[PDB]
Parts: sequence; structure tokens; C-alpha cells
Amino acid sequence: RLKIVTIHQEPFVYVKPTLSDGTCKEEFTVNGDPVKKVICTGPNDTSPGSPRHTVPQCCYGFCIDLLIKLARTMNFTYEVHLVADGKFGTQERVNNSNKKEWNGMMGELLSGQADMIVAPLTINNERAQYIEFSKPFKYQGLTILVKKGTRITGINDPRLRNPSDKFIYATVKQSSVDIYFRRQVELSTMYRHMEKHNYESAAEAIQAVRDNKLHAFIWDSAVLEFEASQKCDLVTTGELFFRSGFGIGMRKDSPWKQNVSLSILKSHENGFMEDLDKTWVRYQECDS
Ligand SMILES: N[C@H](CNC(=O)C1=[SH]CC=C1)C(=O)O
Repeated sequence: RLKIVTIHQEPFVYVKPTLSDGTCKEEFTVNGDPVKKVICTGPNDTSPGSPRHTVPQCCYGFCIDLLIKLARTMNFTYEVHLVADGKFGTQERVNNSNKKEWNGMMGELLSGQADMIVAPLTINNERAQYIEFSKPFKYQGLTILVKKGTRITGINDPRLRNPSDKFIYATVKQSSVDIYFRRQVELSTMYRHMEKHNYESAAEAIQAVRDNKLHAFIWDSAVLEFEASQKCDLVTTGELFFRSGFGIGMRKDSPWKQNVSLSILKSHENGFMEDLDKTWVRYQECDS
């Protein structure tokens, strides 16, 4: 039985409590089909001061449908959990030493706490030095989420390039976004500004934009375009930049990689990815 690690990230992975009987609420898509739900164990409270408890929860969304299809096609059983520290994964010095380790889903894959990462996980060369990716199951990039009305053109807008205190922008801590900004000498002062204000999760950042506590949120277009399309008060702005895919993550020289990539190819070829899009990404008007 493979250990799948994932992360909360709508519309790819919804996370809800079980009902009182430990089951998952019966729900249907806009088209009347049952929403497929898997049990995922993970933390159910990330509020500072409250005790962390790992409990069974209900998971569903684009990546969960994708998982179910992979499991069927490649004849494997699995169990899903949510990444313990809440993070995608960056490489950090451990224990105040010069030794480095990966946190987030990257760390769990490398340590053996997971066998496969099934998540909106960005494919980049930094990560590919340590793990293997499938071919992209989705092609996307970064964009910028703002409140409707906000006068920002893109990543090259002077308000971003020349930051003051009167316009706060941020991304999510311990994602690959800070790495990409740090990997160009041009974008240095943006990275330095963001590090001061970054959020523990996308959901918190998004909420902060809604609540006028964050002016601009730099994040995956596949998530932000959904969020902005779901919430009439929120918009995206600017051209996509740092175009890149989402992939399945596996350890180096994994015997799963080739067949995972083959499954994803088939899904691109036969309309399955577009069906997922029509189920999870584009299906109705904004209703927050
Ligand atoms: N998908 C998340 C967040 N997105 C990213 O880091 C990036 S960097 C360049 C393009 C997308 C992740 O895997 O950490």
C-alpha cells in the first residue's frame, strides 16, 4: 500500500471534517455525479496555541480524482495523509547546522513518510536534483491575486519592483516561489520584501487579500484563477510568469515513474484532464 502525501489546496485538494460517524458527507458535482472522497489523515487545527491532533478527514478534488485514476490504472492500493508541517517543501539548514534537509512534502517523500506526492506540486530543477517528477499533469504558472479595483499590471508593476510599506505583497512560506525570485539577481529586493510577510498557507493569504490586510498575493495561476473566478471580490492580474508544470513526485530511480508518466500522457490524450477541468476548475459563476 503506497503512502500518498498531499496538501490542502482548492480546487486540487479539498479537506473537510468527517461527519460524527467517521463517514464523508455525500455530495454531487454540478452534473449530478458523486463526488469521490478518500479518507486523509492529517492535522485538523493549525491555530497557534491549540493542540495539534492527527485525525481522519475527507479529501477530494482534481488531484484526488487523478489519484483514484492512477491507482486503478496501475493497480496499486494507497493511503493518503496531509503533510505534517503544512508545506510544499524548500531545502533548509537543519538544527542550526550547515547540513540541509527538505521540509514539506519534499521532506516526507525523501524520508519515506510518503512514497508519492500527489498535489499541485511545482516541477523545478532544484527539486529535481533530489526527487523525480512525472511529466506535468497540468501546465500553469505564477500570477497575482488582488482585490477587484486594485491598479496593478503584473510582476513588473513599479509598486512591486519599488516596494514601500504602503503596498504589502507576499507568497506562501516554504514553497518554490521564493527560490524562483532568489534565482534571478534582478528580482532581489522583491524576494527580500516578501520574506518579511509570507503566509503559512495559500488560504490564509487569499483571506488576507479579501480582508484588505494583503494587497497582492503571488501564487500558482491554477489556484488563483479558480479562487478569483469563485469569488466576485477577487481578481488576478498580469501575464502569467515562471510558467511551469505540476507533477507527481517520487523518489529517485522510482519503479513507478515511467508508468505514472504514461498514465498522465493518456489523460492528456483522451480528454480526461479536460473533464477534470470541467468538474473542478471551470463550471459556474462566482458565488464566493
Ligand atoms: N505549487 C507550489 C507553489 N508554486 C511555486 O512554487 C511555483 S515557483 C514557479 C512557479 C510556481 C509549490 O510546489 O511549492
